Amino acid sequence: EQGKGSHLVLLPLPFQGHINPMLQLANLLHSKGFSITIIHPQLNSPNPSDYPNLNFEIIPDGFPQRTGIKIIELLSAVNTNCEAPLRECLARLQAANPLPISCLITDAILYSTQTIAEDLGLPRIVLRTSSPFSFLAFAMYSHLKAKGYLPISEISVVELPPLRVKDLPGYPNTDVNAHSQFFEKIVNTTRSATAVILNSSDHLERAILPELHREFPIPIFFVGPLCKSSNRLSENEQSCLDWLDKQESRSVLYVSFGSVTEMEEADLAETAWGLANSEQPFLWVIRPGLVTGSERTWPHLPEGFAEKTKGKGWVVKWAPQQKVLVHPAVGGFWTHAGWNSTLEGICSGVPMICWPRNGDQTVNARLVSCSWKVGLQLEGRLERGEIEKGLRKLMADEMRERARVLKETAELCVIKGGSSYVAMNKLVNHILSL
Ligand SMILES: O=c1ccn([C@@H]2O[C@H](COP(=O)(O)OP(=O)(O)O)[C@@H](O)[C@H]2O)c(=O)[nH]1
Repeated sequence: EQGKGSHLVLLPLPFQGHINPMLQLANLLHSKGFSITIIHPQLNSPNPSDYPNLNFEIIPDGFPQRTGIKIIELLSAVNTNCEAPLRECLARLQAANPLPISCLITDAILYSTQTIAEDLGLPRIVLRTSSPFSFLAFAMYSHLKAKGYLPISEISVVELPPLRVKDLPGYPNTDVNAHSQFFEKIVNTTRSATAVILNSSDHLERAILPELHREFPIPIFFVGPLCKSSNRLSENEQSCLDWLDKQESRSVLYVSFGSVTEMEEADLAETAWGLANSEQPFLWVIRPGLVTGSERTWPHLPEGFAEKTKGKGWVVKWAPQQKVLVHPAVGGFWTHAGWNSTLEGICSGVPMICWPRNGDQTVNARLVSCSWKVGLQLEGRLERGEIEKGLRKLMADEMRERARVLKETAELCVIKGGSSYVAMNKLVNHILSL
């Protein structure tokens, strides 16, 4: 097997939407014959028992922490508090097995791994877990400031169709200058690696593919969708599947806003009443930590909601999302348009309604609704009226046919001969050549 005898160390950023593709990549590479060490902070640490073919080294992260505000601060804090323990753990790993790490594969957001890799003389490959389209925005961010797109709504960003100003990637309560600093750091430490892995396919990116290559001085591998590649479900996850088994085919709206976005009580109430008033069956994930600054207890739902929706809805703290999405009862997906959830909806043929919040979410949601046209976007603060219109519109009536095509195209790119199967074999060769 091609990689046997080659030790790769993969470094995810410690949140689920980053851990998940890094470890899909990990399992894929292990199946190509590599030995895989994951190094991870204790923060949101994955379960080793779900990845029995991977070796796990857990490091102290020196920290709770809010994930929906002050995002540049949090992400700089993750880099900083983990850096010294990472350095010492990598050095101990080399010393403790002089019998050698071939490569470091690092989340693009962990820009601290560049200095670490240079000091250890190790080659780096950067994994970008956001949408490849969003990279184009990050790369030309100061140019978008130049042309007066930023700061600040529906004006077409002509350089980046179909994006509007309001779709450009950003973080709450954050100035253009802070955005330019941060994005330029991630862009630079991606461009300084030996290669960049993108979690998408040649076909999904066809409209921008030439442009993408030109924004990187280094080779690019389109190995996704990586989700197309556990050992025990929690109580909340297993109830998801048992409840769906009772529901009519394609009748369920699955609702989940990822692992890190946040809401206040009032937005959650509008969600809830919009959901209830739409009268659609729904599986709603309200993760611990979604709702901030409230004084009420999980699931923070308005009084009367459970009563009005008994029989129609199921509320949980976590869902086995990928199994939920291929489940025959699931007919739509209200997402925040995180890239993993976008891909997972595409791979499952499930039309989506998008309420993006920050980062590439706003890019992805516009792509879902305008470019791939496999779903719709809620524009805006959530308001129950507009939400119910969106949910009834999603679950009624074509979009499904385009979603079916996209799904089939994703199946074909990952099998033998597919562009992503090819691209992963070139990646393996790039790794072996280092
Ligand atoms: O109840 C949930 C919610 C999310 N996810 C997974 O968490 C990840 C979230 O990544 P995404 O890019 O969608 O958003 P992020 O969480 O990074 O904002 C995806 O792989 C989802 O399948 C899950 O397994 N269960």
